[PDB]
This record gives sequence, structure tokens and C-alpha cells, in this order.
Amino acid sequence: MKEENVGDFTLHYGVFEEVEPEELRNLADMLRQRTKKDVVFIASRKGDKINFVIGVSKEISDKVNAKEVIREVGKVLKGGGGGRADLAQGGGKAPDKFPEAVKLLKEILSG
Repeated sequence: MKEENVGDFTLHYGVFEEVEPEELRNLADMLRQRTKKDVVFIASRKGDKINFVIGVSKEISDKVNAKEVIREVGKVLKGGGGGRADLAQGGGKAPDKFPEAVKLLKEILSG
């Protein structure tokens, strides 16, 4: 996975093959504990399905609401999502659309 600063945030993102959803969630959780400005968008492709997670540093939960953002990237990935402002997760039907979801998230983070 990659790291890129976007606006006042640090975005960590990547899509993995064959990672279990609960493992993916735990990884995202760990990665957003790093700093106070982390946004983590990671996904796991299992064949023609994709599971994805958004985790943010707790300090920026109001700024980047994972509840809202998960649904926005979820739409691109032909899926849904839900959770809390600091950590949310979903499943979708369009694994090949991850790059497009990442582009959207960067646009969201920049405003």
C-alpha cells in the first residue's frame, strides 16, 4: 500500500488479495493509530467481490467522517458500508473500481 498527503491529512491506501474482512478491519484500526491526521482506506479483493474499510485518527473524526465517506467510496465499488465516525466498513461487487474509489476519496479529502 501507498502513502500520500492530501490537504491536512496523510492518506494510506491499498488493495490486498484474499485478506479476511475482520483482519482488514484490524489492520486499518492499527494504521490510524499512527499519527493524529491519518486516513486509511484499504480493501481486500476476493475474486469478484471486494471488502473495504475506512479508518481515521480519532482526532480528525469530525473532519473526516468515516460514516459518510464509507458510503461514498462504497457507491463506486458497487457496495455499501456503515460504522462509526472513526472506523467504518463495507462490501461491494466491483473490485476493479478501487483506483476510481481512491481518486474520489482524495477529492473528498481535498474538498
